[PDB]
Amino acid sequence: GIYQHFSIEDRPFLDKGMEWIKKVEDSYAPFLTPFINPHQEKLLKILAKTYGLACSSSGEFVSSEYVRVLLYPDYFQPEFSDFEISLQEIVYSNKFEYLTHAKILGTVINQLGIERKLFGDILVDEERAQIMINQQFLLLFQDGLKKIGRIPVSLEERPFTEKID
Repeated sequence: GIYQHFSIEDRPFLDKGMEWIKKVEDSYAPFLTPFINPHQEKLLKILAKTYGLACSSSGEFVSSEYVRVLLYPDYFQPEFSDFEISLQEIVYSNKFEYLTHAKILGTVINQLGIERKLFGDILVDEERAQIMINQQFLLLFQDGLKKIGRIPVSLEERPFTEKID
Protein backbone atom coordinates (compact mmCIF):
# COMPACT_ATOMS: atom_id res chain seq x y z
CA GLY A 1 0.00 0.00 0.00
CA ILE A 2 0.86 3.68 0.03
CA TYR A 3 1.64 5.39 3.33
CA GLN A 4 2.55 8.83 4.41
CA HIS A 5 6.15 9.91 3.84
CA PHE A 6 8.50 9.68 6.77
CA SER A 7 10.35 12.71 8.05
CA ILE A 8 13.90 13.32 9.26
CA GLU A 9 12.44 13.56 12.80
CA ASP A 10 11.24 9.93 12.44
CA ARG A 11 14.67 8.40 11.76
CA PRO A 12 15.79 7.58 15.31
CA PHE A 13 12.53 5.73 16.02
CA LEU A 14 12.53 4.04 12.62
CA ASP A 15 16.05 2.83 13.32
CA LYS A 16 14.79 1.17 16.55
CA GLY A 17 11.78 -0.18 14.66
CA MET A 18 14.04 -1.90 12.14
CA GLU A 19 15.96 -3.53 15.02
CA TRP A 20 12.71 -4.89 16.41
CA ILE A 21 11.65 -6.22 13.01
CA LYS A 22 15.06 -7.94 12.66
CA LYS A 23 14.57 -9.59 16.09
CA VAL A 24 11.36 -11.14 14.82
CA GLU A 25 13.04 -12.20 11.58
CA ASP A 26 15.88 -13.77 13.59
CA SER A 27 13.76 -15.56 16.13
CA TYR A 28 10.53 -16.30 14.19
CA ALA A 29 8.91 -15.34 17.49
CA PRO A 30 6.85 -12.39 18.71
CA PHE A 31 8.62 -9.27 19.93
CA LEU A 32 6.88 -6.94 22.41
CA THR A 33 7.90 -3.28 22.35
CA PRO A 34 8.12 -0.84 25.21
CA PHE A 35 5.48 1.81 25.60
CA ILE A 36 5.40 4.12 22.54
CA ASN A 37 3.37 7.17 21.56
CA PRO A 38 0.60 7.28 18.91
CA HIS A 39 2.89 8.67 16.22
CA GLN A 40 5.44 5.94 16.92
CA GLU A 41 2.68 3.33 16.78
CA LYS A 42 1.72 4.58 13.33
CA LEU A 43 5.38 4.42 12.15
CA LEU A 44 5.87 0.90 13.40
CA LYS A 45 2.59 -0.27 11.76
CA ILE A 46 3.92 1.08 8.42
CA LEU A 47 7.32 -0.66 8.83
CA ALA A 48 5.63 -3.94 9.85
CA LYS A 49 3.37 -3.89 6.75
CA THR A 50 6.39 -3.13 4.56
CA TYR A 51 8.24 -6.22 5.86
CA GLY A 52 5.18 -7.76 6.03
CA LEU A 53 5.14 -8.89 9.64
CA ALA A 54 1.85 -8.96 11.54
CA CYS A 55 1.48 -6.18 14.09
CA SER A 56 -1.08 -5.73 16.96
CA SER A 57 -1.22 -2.68 19.23
CA SER A 58 -2.47 -2.77 22.83
CA GLY A 59 -4.58 0.24 21.71
CA GLU A 60 -6.68 -2.12 19.63
CA PHE A 61 -7.71 -3.90 22.93
CA VAL A 62 -7.67 -1.05 25.51
CA SER A 63 -7.98 2.47 24.21
CA SER A 64 -5.02 4.48 25.25
CA GLU A 65 -2.56 7.04 24.14
CA TYR A 66 0.65 5.17 25.00
CA VAL A 67 0.67 1.62 23.70
CA ARG A 68 2.78 -1.47 23.43
CA VAL A 69 3.04 -3.31 20.16
CA LEU A 70 3.50 -6.91 19.34
CA LEU A 71 5.36 -7.87 16.14
CA TYR A 72 4.92 -11.56 15.15
CA PRO A 73 4.97 -14.36 12.58
CA ASP A 74 1.61 -15.62 11.23
CA TYR A 75 1.27 -18.69 13.40
CA PHE A 76 0.74 -16.37 16.45
CA GLN A 77 -1.91 -16.14 18.39
CA PRO A 78 -2.18 -12.66 20.18
CA GLU A 79 -4.24 -12.20 23.37
CA PHE A 80 -4.29 -9.09 25.58
CA SER A 81 -2.10 -10.85 28.14
CA ASP A 82 0.73 -11.03 25.50
CA PHE A 83 1.16 -7.21 25.92
CA GLU A 84 2.24 -7.67 29.57
CA ILE A 85 0.31 -4.56 30.75
CA SER A 86 -1.06 -4.20 34.30
CA LEU A 87 -3.58 -1.56 35.38
CA GLN A 88 -2.74 -0.17 38.83
CA GLU A 89 -5.12 1.88 40.90
CA ILE A 90 -3.31 4.55 42.89
CA VAL A 91 -5.27 4.09 46.11
CA TYR A 92 -5.47 7.48 47.75
CA SER A 93 -5.57 10.01 44.91
CA ASN A 94 -2.83 12.03 43.42
CA LYS A 95 -4.62 14.35 42.88
CA PHE A 96 -2.75 15.64 39.72
CA GLU A 97 -1.64 13.78 36.53
CA TYR A 98 1.39 16.13 36.67
CA LEU A 99 2.22 15.29 40.26
CA THR A 100 1.93 11.50 39.66
CA HIS A 101 4.05 11.69 36.53
CA ALA A 102 6.69 13.72 38.31
CA LYS A 103 6.96 11.26 41.17
CA ILE A 104 7.30 8.38 38.76
CA LEU A 105 10.14 9.84 36.63
CA GLY A 106 12.22 10.77 39.75
CA THR A 107 12.16 11.21 42.87
CA VAL A 108 13.61 9.96 45.30
CA ILE A 109 10.38 10.71 47.42
CA ASN A 110 9.27 7.89 47.19
CA GLN A 111 12.09 6.48 45.01
CA LEU A 112 11.55 6.08 41.25
CA GLY A 113 13.84 7.07 38.45
CA ILE A 114 11.45 5.19 36.18
CA GLU A 115 11.87 5.66 32.39
CA ARG A 116 8.79 6.74 30.40
CA LYS A 117 9.05 3.58 28.27
CA LEU A 118 8.15 1.29 31.27
CA PHE A 119 4.64 2.73 31.68
CA GLY A 120 1.88 4.17 29.58
CA ASP A 121 -1.03 6.37 30.45
CA ILE A 122 -1.66 7.93 33.80
CA LEU A 123 -5.41 8.41 34.17
CA VAL A 124 -7.29 10.89 36.38
CA ASP A 125 -10.02 13.53 35.88
CA GLU A 126 -11.11 13.44 39.38
CA GLU A 127 -9.71 12.06 42.65
CA ARG A 128 -9.26 8.42 41.57
CA ALA A 129 -6.06 7.74 39.69
CA GLN A 130 -4.58 4.85 37.80
CA ILE A 131 -1.46 3.94 35.86
CA MET A 132 -0.88 1.38 33.06
CA ILE A 133 2.51 -0.33 33.58
CA ASN A 134 4.80 -2.94 32.07
CA GLN A 135 3.92 -5.88 34.38
CA GLN A 136 7.54 -7.03 34.40
CA PHE A 137 8.12 -3.97 36.65
CA LEU A 138 5.10 -4.56 38.99
CA LEU A 139 7.29 -4.70 42.12
CA LEU A 140 9.24 -1.63 41.16
CA PHE A 141 5.90 0.26 41.13
CA GLN A 142 4.01 -1.43 43.92
CA ASP A 143 6.95 -1.31 46.36
CA GLY A 144 8.47 1.98 45.16
CA LEU A 145 5.41 4.22 44.65
CA LYS A 146 4.33 4.66 48.28
CA LYS A 147 3.90 8.47 48.46
CA ILE A 148 3.35 11.29 46.11
CA GLY A 149 4.32 14.68 47.49
CA ARG A 150 3.28 14.29 51.09
CA ILE A 151 0.31 11.98 50.66
CA PRO A 152 0.75 8.22 51.03
CA VAL A 153 -0.46 5.98 48.18
CA SER A 154 -0.88 2.23 47.57
CA LEU A 155 -0.93 0.61 44.12
CA GLU A 156 -3.41 -2.25 43.53
CA GLU A 157 -4.24 -4.38 40.44
CA ARG A 158 -7.57 -3.50 38.72
CA PRO A 159 -9.22 -5.08 35.60
CA PHE A 160 -9.15 -2.96 32.45
CA THR A 161 -12.96 -3.22 32.73
CA GLU A 162 -12.51 -0.89 35.72
CA LYS A 163 -10.40 1.50 33.72
CA ILE A 164 -10.77 5.27 34.03
CA ASP A 165 -11.62 7.44 31.01
